[PDB]
Amino acid sequence: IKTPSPSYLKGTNGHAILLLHSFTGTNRDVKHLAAELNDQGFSCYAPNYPGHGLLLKDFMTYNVDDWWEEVEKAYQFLVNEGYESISATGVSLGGLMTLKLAQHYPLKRIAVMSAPKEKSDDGLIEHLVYYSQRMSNILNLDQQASSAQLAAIDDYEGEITKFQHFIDDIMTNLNVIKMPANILFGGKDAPSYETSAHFIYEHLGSVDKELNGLKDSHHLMTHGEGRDILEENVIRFFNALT
Ligand SMILES: [Ca+2]
Ligand SMILES: [Ca+2]
Ligand SMILES: [Ca+2]
Ligand SMILES: [Ca+2]
Repeated sequence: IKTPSPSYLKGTNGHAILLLHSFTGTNRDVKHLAAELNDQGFSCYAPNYPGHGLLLKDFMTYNVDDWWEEVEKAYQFLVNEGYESISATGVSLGGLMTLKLAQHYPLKRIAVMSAPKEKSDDGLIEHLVYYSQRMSNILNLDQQASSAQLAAIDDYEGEITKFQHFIDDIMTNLNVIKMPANILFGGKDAPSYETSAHFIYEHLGSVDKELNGLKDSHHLMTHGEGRDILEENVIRFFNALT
């Protein structure tokens, strides 16, 4: 069991795209979309947030500051590789990281999928519970371990609060984001994500922005039903760079 390594696809057209995964996901969330973008000429880089891929008790020794530092590091990696054109896309937490990147750096364009405008403590705890169960049926861990993993959740309360403030600080300052933006949500996701997408769209500073609700897409828009429609949309959006 280890955190996956980053994935770097070198392309030919001189433009680079960061691809950022979901909360409790890994960079396998974005593998297919990265591959399809690379087949259109783009260089693609998909980091993995620290702690992601590990058992819950190890996962919770990392926090949103660690995850953001890794995203900063991934941006700098592309700068150091010589790319003058860098763009970003991400799903769920990765969509939040994309928005934050755009507040800090001169990204060329951004595509944001399934970003929330706020998260409750129950909602985030519920993500962590599902993560630990999926992992126990994979790793076929005994019953005793599973329960201890979930009992450590109580000590993460301060880090949940930090994550909530992280979201609030991004959402307060959407007006400083000015480059072209594609805001996407799934019509088979919770209705709060449609409300979030409208909020984000309406508060962005960008003059060149679009809102795309995809009726067949679920929360993890890169996977499952509707994925072909999502990919065509995102690829069309980034191909405007060429
Ligand atoms: Ca293909
Ligand atoms: Ca390829
Ligand atoms: Ca703690
Ligand atoms: Ca609607």
